[PDB]
Amino acid sequence: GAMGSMERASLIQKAKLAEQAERYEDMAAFMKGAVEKGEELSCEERNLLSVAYKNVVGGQRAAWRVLSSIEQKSNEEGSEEKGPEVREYREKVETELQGVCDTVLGLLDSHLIKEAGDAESRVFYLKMKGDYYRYLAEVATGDDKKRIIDSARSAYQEAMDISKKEMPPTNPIRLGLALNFSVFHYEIANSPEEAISLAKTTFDEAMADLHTLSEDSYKDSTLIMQLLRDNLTLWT
Amino acid sequence: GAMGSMERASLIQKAKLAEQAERYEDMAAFMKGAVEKGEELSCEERNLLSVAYKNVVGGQRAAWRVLSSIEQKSNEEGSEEKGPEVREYREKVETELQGVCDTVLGLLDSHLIKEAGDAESRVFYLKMKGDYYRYLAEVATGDDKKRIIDSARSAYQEAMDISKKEMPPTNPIRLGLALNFSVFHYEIANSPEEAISLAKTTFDEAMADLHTLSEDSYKDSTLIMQLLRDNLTLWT
Amino acid sequence: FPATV
Amino acid sequence: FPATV
Ligand SMILES: *CC(=O)N1CCC2(CC1)CN(C(=O)C1(Nc3ccc(Cl)cc3)CCOCC1)C2
Ligand SMILES: *CC(=O)N1CCC2(CC1)CN(C(=O)C1(Nc3ccc(Cl)cc3)CCOCC1)C2
Ligand SMILES: [Mg+2]
Ligand SMILES: [Mg+2]
Ligand SMILES: [Mg+2]
Ligand SMILES: [Mg+2]
Ligand SMILES: [Mg+2]
Ligand SMILES: [Mg+2]
Repeated sequence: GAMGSMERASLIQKAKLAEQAERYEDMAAFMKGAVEKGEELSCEERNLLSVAYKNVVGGQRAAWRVLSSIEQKSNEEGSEEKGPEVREYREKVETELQGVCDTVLGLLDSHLIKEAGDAESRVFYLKMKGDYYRYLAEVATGDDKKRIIDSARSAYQEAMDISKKEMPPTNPIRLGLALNFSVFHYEIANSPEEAISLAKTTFDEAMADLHTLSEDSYKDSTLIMQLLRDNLTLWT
Repeated sequence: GAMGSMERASLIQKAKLAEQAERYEDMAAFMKGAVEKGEELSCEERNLLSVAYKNVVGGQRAAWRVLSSIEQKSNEEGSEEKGPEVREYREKVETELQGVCDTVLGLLDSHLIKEAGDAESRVFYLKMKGDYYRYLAEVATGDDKKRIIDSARSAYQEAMDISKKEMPPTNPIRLGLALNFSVFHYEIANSPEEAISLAKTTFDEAMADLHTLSEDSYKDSTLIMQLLRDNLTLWT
Repeated sequence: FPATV
Repeated sequence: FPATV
């Protein structure tokens, strides 16, 4: 890989610079280089990795949705035929998106998850595995769509099982996992009741544990609790 | 080039899709493909080309400024030595920026300018030549900095000479050229008095010609006149 | 779209 | 920074 000659610490330093410059493709490439050094990642490093790819794929998903909407409009009654270009360009963006998801899933499988023994690391990586399978599911229309959905579900479920056993209900990783799994249920699995139940139970169990927290932890937890409430408001 | 197999009309169609998806790197690559077909560009096509590269280089300039500021801070008294990484990454972004500018200048030289005979096309391309030399000048620190500055000046001057002879004072291309040349004077040529004189004379001559315009042309002209006023307000 | 982190 | 188009 192109980052093979760069020191691990230099890659991490440059990832932080790239973040400040809002250069998320660079940030992701630096973090990929850092993962490929083969050492485990610290908490801060895990977050850099996630921030970088979340931003890259987030932009691709937004572009894909714009193009998909145009494509859907082209296939309505009365719409003038404009040739293959809309499908082609949507496919181009889709393929690039799938490539990024496959890259992230590859890092997780080789070998981040298998070396992650602490709950905070293992849950975080399994949540990411769920997330990137969910992004694949968003664009899937073929033979493998059910398997892709199941891969997302399985990863999220393993993460949920560990989080419930090993983390307090206010832990931000536990909360963010539940938030995202709830969205999986609503948007991917056609399970809005499960989505709503999960978000409500997560919120309520967190509420009950806030009393144990410092001011700074309270701020962290309540921010994600508000995201749960926002989704509940959207869905009810 | 990778776009050599794609129809000109398909490239233009996809550039428009890329714009809607805020995929400006793609938009630029599509427009580069379209220019390389060798036919002259319509007004709409010239604007697509300019929009695409303006957005790509604009992002690179913003990133370069973030990194340059960090680098400058690192070279102040009391700042802890952090190694070569900040310089290296600023250099990386700088090199990519210079590459994009060289690409645009290359399109203009091979062969957009030489085939542009109408004032609207020729002025527009010469303004772009000034603009991309100005972006090169922003990052230049070596033997050639004076020549780069002069290349920008020369292009802007030729564009100004044609615009004054061939276009009304409210023409948006004439106004945008004057706006940008004024900024060249202020930011690149260390000539704030010339910048202010140009912006004021341009504004005032445009004001006097508004009476000749339709409602829609008035809206177009006055928008750019407001940019001139905004700069004047900043500078006085 | 709904919130995710 | 100043306005350009
Ligand atoms: C070291 C570690 O595990 N992390 C991930 C959690 C984090 C610190 C770094 C707290 N945090 C957040 O609260 C936000 N992002 C986020 C939360 C939860 C997960 Cl699972 C992933 C990301 C909350 C949303 O706004 C950004 C920070 C990052
Ligand atoms: C066909 C043609 O020459 N053009 C360039 C001028 C334009 C229509 C397409 C009007 N216009 C603008 O008013 C804005 N951009 C712009 C103005 C002037 C120049 Cl020289 C370049 C660009 C004004 C700023 O906001 C975007 C439109 C594009
Ligand atoms: Mg080493
Ligand atoms: Mg496909
Ligand atoms: Mg359950
Ligand atoms: Mg042809
Ligand atoms: Mg350099
Ligand atoms: Mg003069």
